[PDB]
Amino acid sequence: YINSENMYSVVLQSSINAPDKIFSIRTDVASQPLATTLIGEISSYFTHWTGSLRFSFMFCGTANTTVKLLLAYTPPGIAEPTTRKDAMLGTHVIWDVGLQSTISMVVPWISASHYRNTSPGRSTSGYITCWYQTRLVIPPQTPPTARLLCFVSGCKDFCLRMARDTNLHLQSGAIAQ
Amino acid sequence: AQVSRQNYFNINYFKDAASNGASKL
Amino acid sequence: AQVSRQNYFNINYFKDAASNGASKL
Amino acid sequence: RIIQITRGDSTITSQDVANAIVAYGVWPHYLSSKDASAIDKPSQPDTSSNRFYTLRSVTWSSSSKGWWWKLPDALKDMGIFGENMFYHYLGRSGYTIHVQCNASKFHQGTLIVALIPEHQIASALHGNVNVGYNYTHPGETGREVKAETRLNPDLQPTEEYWLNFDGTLLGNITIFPHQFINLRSNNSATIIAPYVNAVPMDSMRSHNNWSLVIIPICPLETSSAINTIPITISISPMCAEFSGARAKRQ
Amino acid sequence: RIIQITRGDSTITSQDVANAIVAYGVWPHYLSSKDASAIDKPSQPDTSSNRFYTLRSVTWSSSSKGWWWKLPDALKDMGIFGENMFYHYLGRSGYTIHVQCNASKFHQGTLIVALIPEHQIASALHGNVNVGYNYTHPGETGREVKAETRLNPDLQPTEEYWLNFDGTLLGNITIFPHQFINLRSNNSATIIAPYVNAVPMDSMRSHNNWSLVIIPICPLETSSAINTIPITISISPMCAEFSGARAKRQ
Amino acid sequence: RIIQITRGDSTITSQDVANAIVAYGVWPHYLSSKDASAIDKPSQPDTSSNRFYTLRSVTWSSSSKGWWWKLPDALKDMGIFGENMFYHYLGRSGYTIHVQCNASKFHQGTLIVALIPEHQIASALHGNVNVGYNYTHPGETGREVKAETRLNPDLQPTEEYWLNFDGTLLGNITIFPHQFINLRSNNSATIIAPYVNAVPMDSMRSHNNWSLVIIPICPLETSSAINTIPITISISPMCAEFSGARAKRQ
Amino acid sequence: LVVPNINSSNPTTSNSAPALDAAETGHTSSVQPEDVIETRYVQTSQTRDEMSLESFLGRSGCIHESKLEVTLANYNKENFTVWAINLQEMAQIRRKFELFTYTRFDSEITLVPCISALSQDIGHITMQYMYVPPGAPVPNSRDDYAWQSGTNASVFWQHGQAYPRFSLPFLSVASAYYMFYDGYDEQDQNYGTANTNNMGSLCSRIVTEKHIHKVHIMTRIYHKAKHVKAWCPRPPRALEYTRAHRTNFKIEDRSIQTAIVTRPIITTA
Amino acid sequence: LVVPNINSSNPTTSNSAPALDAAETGHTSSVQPEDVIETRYVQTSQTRDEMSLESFLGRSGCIHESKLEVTLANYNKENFTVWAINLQEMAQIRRKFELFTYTRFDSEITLVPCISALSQDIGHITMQYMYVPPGAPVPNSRDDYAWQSGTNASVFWQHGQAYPRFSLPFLSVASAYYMFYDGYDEQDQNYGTANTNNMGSLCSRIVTEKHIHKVHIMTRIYHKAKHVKAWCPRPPRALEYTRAHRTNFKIEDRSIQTAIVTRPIITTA
Repeated sequence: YINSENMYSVVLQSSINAPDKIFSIRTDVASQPLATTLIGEISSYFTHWTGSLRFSFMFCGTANTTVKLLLAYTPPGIAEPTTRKDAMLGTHVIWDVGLQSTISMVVPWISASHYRNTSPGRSTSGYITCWYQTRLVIPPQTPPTARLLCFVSGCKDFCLRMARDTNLHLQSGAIAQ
Repeated sequence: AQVSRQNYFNINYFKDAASNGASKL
Repeated sequence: AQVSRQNYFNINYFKDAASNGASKL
Repeated sequence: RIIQITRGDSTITSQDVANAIVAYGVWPHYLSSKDASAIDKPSQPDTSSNRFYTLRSVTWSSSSKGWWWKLPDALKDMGIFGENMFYHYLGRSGYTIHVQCNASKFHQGTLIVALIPEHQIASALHGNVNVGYNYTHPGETGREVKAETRLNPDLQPTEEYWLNFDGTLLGNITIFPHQFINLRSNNSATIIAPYVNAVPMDSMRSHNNWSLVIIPICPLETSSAINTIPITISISPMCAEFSGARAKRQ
Repeated sequence: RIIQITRGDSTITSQDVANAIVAYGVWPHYLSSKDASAIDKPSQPDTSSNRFYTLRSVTWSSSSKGWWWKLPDALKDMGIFGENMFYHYLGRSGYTIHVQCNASKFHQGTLIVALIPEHQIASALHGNVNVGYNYTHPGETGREVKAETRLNPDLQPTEEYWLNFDGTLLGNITIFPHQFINLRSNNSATIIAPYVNAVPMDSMRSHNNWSLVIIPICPLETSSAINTIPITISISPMCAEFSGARAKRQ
Repeated sequence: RIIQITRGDSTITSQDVANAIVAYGVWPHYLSSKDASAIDKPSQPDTSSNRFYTLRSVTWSSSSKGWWWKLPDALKDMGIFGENMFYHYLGRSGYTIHVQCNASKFHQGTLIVALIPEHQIASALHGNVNVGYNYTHPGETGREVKAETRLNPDLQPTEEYWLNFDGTLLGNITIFPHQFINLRSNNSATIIAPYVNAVPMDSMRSHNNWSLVIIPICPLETSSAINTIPITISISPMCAEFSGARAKRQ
Repeated sequence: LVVPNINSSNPTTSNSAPALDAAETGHTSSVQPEDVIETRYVQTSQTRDEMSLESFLGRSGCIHESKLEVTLANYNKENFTVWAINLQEMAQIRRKFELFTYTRFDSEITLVPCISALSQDIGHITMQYMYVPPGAPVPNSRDDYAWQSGTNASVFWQHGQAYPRFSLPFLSVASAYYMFYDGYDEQDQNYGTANTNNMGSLCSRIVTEKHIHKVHIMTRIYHKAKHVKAWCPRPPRALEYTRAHRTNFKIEDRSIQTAIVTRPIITTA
Repeated sequence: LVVPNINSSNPTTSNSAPALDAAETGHTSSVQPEDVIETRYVQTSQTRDEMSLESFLGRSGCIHESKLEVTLANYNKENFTVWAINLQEMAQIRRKFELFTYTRFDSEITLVPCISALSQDIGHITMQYMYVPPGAPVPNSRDDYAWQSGTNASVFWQHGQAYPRFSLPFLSVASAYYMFYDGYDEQDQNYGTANTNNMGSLCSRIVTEKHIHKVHIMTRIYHKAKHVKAWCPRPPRALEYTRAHRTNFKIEDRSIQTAIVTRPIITTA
């Protein structure tokens, strides 16, 4: 998917009676892939960060189609979850996919320190994790498929310190002209 | 007058205003 | 104002307050 | 017909639901100094347990017959709630419950959901028998209803759903606080309840002070190849309290 | 979620759209005596050109890759707007844009539309090369993105849509004023912008002072035999002005 | 010289003790809205965990060398406290500690008890080595000090008690809040502390935000056939709080 | 400039709920953190001032590299250099400005002259710089009359002198510098900034007369934008630079290895 | 800040007497000197101000030793250094801070660059430093683009220039620097300060281009903590250091010869 739009997107399988994991990610602002977001790059230009992050999600599938889904966050010091019920013990939202397009939700700031370092080395901030709260149900002869697109931004809570020449980009040699 | 964020007085002296290159918020 | 332990006036001029690095008791 | 829900740390919505009736209109609350029995200042885990937790996926078909749970036992494994329950001789809690059940515009069928009190289940077998603890307390694993071969049948509850598993008529079950998942009407359903007992607080693991039932009143169908849909239920405990701290219960 | 739109003589609607964000909140306006460079009282065609005009049908498929335009060049043929542009050395105008993209309830896929500034396109080829005028100025004919064999490739722009054709990541493109055509969310999408430049007005034919991009972020599909849908875009110029009248530009 | 103590549900006394100095005079308290980092309303188990719990019996002799613990890890198994700790990424708590150490009027010897901060223990072995988690986190089982054969020695802490296990002189250890069990002076000793860190709350299982040391400064003896006495320690957590609820930590 | 405090948020549910939105609007999504967490009140009280433009633009960085050799055989001819002024050939500074449509600022300019000896000594050395605005006569020779500078900003450095600096005000004929441009000079070549960004050039030249020491002079030249303003943000550069004015990025005999890194499966963090 | 005067103390005895106590309380013992001496009144009037933290911490000392050789054969590659910032490898400064749980301060930083000649001359030389906060791209080469520094604190020195200095504010993500720590980064290695004290690194690099003089550059780097605050005192280090972050002290093929010195008998002073 990398050399295309599709790395911004995930595909869902209406065929599956299961509770199971759809995807998961870190939450450290300058970790992959999040670093590549513009908040990611701005954080990558910085050494300290603070405050909670906004996350948002559109059910990009066929308008006739229904589901409800679990979006969840893992407070760290612990492995990334392996059952839906694990994520249900974490802070989470269940998406009523009503007429409205998007669910939006926040990883709460739960750093011990008022800031955290923007890039972890041997360190962690926690996980995003995503699960089939119901099965996805298309009505008959709809495409046997759906799409989801995922967004992030700084909340009103968000801030940075120690502006530094960013990790994210490299120059080799002379820039020609 | 004194610095609004602070506890002391300091102000420009170099000649032409653009040349200062240091701004408040 | 003047220095409380003393007999003269001196005060900060460098820009950002943390950068002073010299404290009263 | 849209709602959002927020308890302890966790949030829920449906954008095709009609609001819960609050059970008997009594919004959940802590015990009163006027009514209490227990002497201590009791355990208020507050946000860390008056928050949502959810059960393993059941799934249903035209052939399916019913499901239910007994509370608090159905939540014995819900981290903070579960252990705080097991480490005390007594506690109390109400609940907010939402059942998740979306289909397409192209499905029909309906479930009744009933919150239900002590719901004292009848035996499967006739005669001098009663229900065994393993089955009255199925945990979060719950009791789906099935056609066949449940062992230890003498200690099993009855499977007779339309007799409410106790020898009372279904359809009068709307006497309790209840809702319908109707696939045209809604995509989800919700109910909330305070604590209740004849006693101001209760021996949690020893008595399921509340119970929850869901029944296929009308058979699931669609013409689509997706012949079946999961159901899942999420619950937050309410005003949850615990008293008489000692070791973990076995 | 319904709108109607009226500019100069012509009107537009969607009854399944969420309103435009106005670009940076600045509702379009004429130049100011406080900011102007040009000396004359400039040409205000008003209603006769601050009115809608629309582009030839593009159409899209799961296999499709993207489309864009550069303004005012994309409107050089829009009668009054087009010639009033070509007959002046300078002008300025903002725009109201709506993209028309209805599907059935039974389709999925999504496009991002981004209004975008100078959007300085990168070459296709490596090395000592730059984009040729014919391609930077495609007129109303625009630039759809294709897999193959565009001649004069050394002077062609890159086709690399997910690198925004300039070596910047897509998905951060929402930095600009933007909308999504999402077939569930809406049947159309809209954006409006004032004039902008580092200069109070500009050499219209020599510099595309604004640009517009539409990208298949999620592939078009339906099970229906109608495997593809057209898209079309309509634009009205805003507060359009022109100065330094002389012959028609070639 | 008599005290009684009451926390959460449980009570303690000595009728031959001199009162604790409160660590730095700061009586324990919850976090402040002025200083906090974590966003939620945090978990207050209150009475159900700001109550006493106590460690397995150590026992001592003239030949004995020392004992210590690291907190909260030393209390990981204390029911409500233990699990509420393990289920959150963060928390904070102070402590009330009393050490129980009665002898006859006919015994001599003395222990120093020191509450101690991060107490960053040195390795046993020289060179490029550091302490392994199993030993920094001995749980309630603690670290008694012994003459011989502790395996994995490269990852063991040093046994060097009079160098405070970190290369600092004992006897200056009274820099911390401390007491003496002196068998003439008292039959027990006590200390209480607020929470402390460079951070407003902390990753409990990952960092022992406090530690407790007891050392045989003067050898135990009596002429009686009861040549040895147990010691035990009881602790209540103070203002205990937890935040970032998720699964049980491994 | 500070964030607000965050209030305590009561645990509730209601028919009113803002957690749902239409990102397709273009507007940012459901804004508020207190909506889905039952928060305690916290004095969230961390200043955004380092995040200010007069901070982020307003730190200096290097811009260009004036390397020269002192030629002997015609000392009088060769020993000068000229460089076309741009922010487009050192990546970090470039990426600060490759973040907007336009920007405006006054400029601290700072010179870090360095002499490298190819000989047993350097002696005293003195060095000229000149800002050559366009249509100044460009010096052709280390002896050119163009080293005279009645009105051009020309400035001097020599061995043992401190680092030279000057304040340069905002220059453009327009309101702000084009970071990008979408067309041409009017007869249709040089597409983009190579049209708009004709600042002319900096220049340098050894001022000491012919002498025996073979030497290299290198000046690293630095700038910080202050009294800054900026115009409509635009997405950051994803890949190595290539061609100064031009946004070209598809490098020769190479492939588009962006800052994104792949993983084995999307269910594994 | 001063001691009180001491009063005259009358010669007396009484049933009331404070000279006895229970040190086992943890509280310091019977406090008062006038209790057991029939004193004259004295203006005890000696200030404790040198004993202040803004004095005792607030004197500078050396921190680290940036020794380098200018390599010729690949001048462009090798001639730079990087050092992990810590207060843990010069004993005196270390022992100031190895006196507490935590401390907080702003920092005078001072650079003492020194050039040592391995050749008949040094010529002009210029030298770069950079603070490399963690997740800045670390320079790999004396020619690395990372010498450009749009926002990193980078600073220059050259032969004949005065000693560079800067004020560095208090850095930590927490309220104060951990002088010690009692656990790990969350997956359980690097026990103690090697977890908490990730300040990143200082860096240095020759800025003059390739030149004939074989030279060593040595920078002694100094710091003074001022605007200081400190947290819960802890006992001083008794023995030689060993392992920077780690409190290790049992050295290899060696024994624990502390600052205590023995005597023949305890009845002889």
